[PDB]
Amino acid sequence: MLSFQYPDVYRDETAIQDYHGHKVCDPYAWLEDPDSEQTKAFVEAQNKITVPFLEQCPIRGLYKERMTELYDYPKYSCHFKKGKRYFYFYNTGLQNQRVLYVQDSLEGEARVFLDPNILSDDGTVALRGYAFSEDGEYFAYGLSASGSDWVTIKFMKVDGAKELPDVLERVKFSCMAWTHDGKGMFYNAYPQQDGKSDGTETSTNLHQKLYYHVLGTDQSEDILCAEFPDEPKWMGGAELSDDGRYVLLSIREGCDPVNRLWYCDLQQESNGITGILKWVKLIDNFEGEYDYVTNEGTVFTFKTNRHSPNYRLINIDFTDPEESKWKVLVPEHEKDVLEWVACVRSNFLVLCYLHDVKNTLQLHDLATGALLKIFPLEVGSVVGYSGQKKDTEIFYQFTSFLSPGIIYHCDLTKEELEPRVFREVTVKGIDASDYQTVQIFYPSKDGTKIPMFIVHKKGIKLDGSHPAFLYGFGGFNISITPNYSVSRLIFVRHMGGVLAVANIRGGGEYGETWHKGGILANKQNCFDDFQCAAEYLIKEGYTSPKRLTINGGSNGGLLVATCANQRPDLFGCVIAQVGVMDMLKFHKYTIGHAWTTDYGCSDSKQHFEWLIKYSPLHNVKLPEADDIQYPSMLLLTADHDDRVVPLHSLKFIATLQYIVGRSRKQNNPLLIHVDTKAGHGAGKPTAKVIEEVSDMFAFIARCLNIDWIP
Repeated sequence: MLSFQYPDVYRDETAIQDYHGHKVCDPYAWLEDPDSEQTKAFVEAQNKITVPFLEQCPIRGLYKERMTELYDYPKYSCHFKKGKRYFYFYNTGLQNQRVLYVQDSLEGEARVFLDPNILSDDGTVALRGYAFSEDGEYFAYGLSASGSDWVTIKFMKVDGAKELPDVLERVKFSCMAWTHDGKGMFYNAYPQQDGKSDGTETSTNLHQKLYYHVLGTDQSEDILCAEFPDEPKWMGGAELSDDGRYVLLSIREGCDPVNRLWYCDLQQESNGITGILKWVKLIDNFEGEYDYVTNEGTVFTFKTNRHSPNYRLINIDFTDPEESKWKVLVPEHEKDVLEWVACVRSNFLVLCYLHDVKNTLQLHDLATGALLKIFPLEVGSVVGYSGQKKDTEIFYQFTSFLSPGIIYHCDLTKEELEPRVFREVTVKGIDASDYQTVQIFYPSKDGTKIPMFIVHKKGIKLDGSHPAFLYGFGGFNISITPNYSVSRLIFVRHMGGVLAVANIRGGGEYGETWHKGGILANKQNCFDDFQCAAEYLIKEGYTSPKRLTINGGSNGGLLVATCANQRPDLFGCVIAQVGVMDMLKFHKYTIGHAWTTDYGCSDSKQHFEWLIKYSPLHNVKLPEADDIQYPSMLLLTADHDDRVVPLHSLKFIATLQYIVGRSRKQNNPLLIHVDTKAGHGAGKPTAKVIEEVSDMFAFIARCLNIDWIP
């Protein structure tokens, strides 16, 4: 099948570094420079062999045509009210970017408010964050170009959708919060740095500061409100309390669900916001998460995981702040994770729980925490919600593996609090009743039972003949819940596949203990859990090794790349998207320093010893058995992925091709595709999304010799 030659790639055999006595050679270290002629030539040479490989078979075109047809369905976000107007996002179907609409009433005619599509021919300029002023008359929005995390904040007067001159640069990983006096907005920015700041650079991001921008002024006049010069990795995000009296500063360092919480009673400022605020350091440590829900005077309600790994709601009175005095409003559930909480209609709390990786939604009384109403939902996820303290209604969006979903509306001024279907779209071409979703729990190596969702056509014989697509992430307290994917359903319908999602440790499915079970010294549990998921699918007859494809992105890319090295015999195909591959150097670039809370850092001998054992870049090794080769592998990255710098995938593919690709027994391809004007994934235009899934499934089809089923 391989009718191409892998590119020549220079090996710098002198690139040796000592890590606590262990000598590590990094012959492709030069690929860390994205601007060199050598790296640019490497990328061109790799794409030169990958593209024809993906496009040779007619199936890519068949898949692309089908994806373009089926993905073409109306996509709406929940309505949300700001001031006297309603807003909602809507994509007619194939627009590159969804459009923000506005209407003066639910029954009123909607009009385009912000259309990102006119900002670029290819849709590579996308909205990234926004904030309306408290009265809803002004609007701030971030724009990111080519998929970069960098943001430029622009402003508009809502009435007439008038563009304002205010522009904020150097914004990244930023909060956006307007003071209730309507004078300005808090946001975060990074100090100037040498080199580029467009997403192609690898420069580490440190010293993020909190600024206050007064509307109608130049950014140079912005007020510095908080900075942490002695702690370069701290990031402080601001939000205003619901009554506009306090600015709450949530300080994070790393990625664990914990934060310091400082507050500033704005009434107590000597002469408004003129400099560093009079911060009161309520919670001055990183021992727990304190997520603001609402306040009544000095009594603040926070969602927390402090000594509650499944989360709970507590009330902290600023006038009697000691922990021994905090009141538990809604106790922690023994197993269900309290995912998020919102306050609406003054005294109602909307609580969203995760029960065995499925969402539940309910309404509680703010004063007592008592359950008042349960909002019925089918098996799936709540992926959207609207309803702030002053609002008297809520909207929520539900989705699942087999249906785009439903947007519900509930008028909270009605005695019974009954919800109703507000919007429901169905995809013609896919019949949900033809498929089924089952949830099973399989034991991992250490006996821990791991959940796994499996989606397949009803009535299939479990004879191991089906191609399977197994997805996992496993980290950062992220729960992988049901979501609607037309691309995956095409694999099921048109490629006869079985879909599987394994809720391995490291995620947040069973709270902080689930998270801690897949990080630091225990990171291997993630890989073991995932490998065991594959073994379950094989043992139970859903698939066989040669027909199994695994996929993951970012930390999920690390997951599947590590699984390829550790158990090459278990998989037929591996698609690793924007993955962290160099575990010894990840902390050196952009925001990588934040991931040490999940992975550890190689500067530590203890951590290095964990990392070196699974780091994908450092564990590429020819399988010992003559009958075992590496699975077909496709790495997908982009030149503006500043979240996980592309050098990770560049160095990894060079290593795979040299160590494994040169072996005579290796007939499965080891390829990389580096896209342009794209980044980690957020904000990617529809056109690129379609091309990406077409590449993915065409790769699977060609490598596993799978015919298209019309």
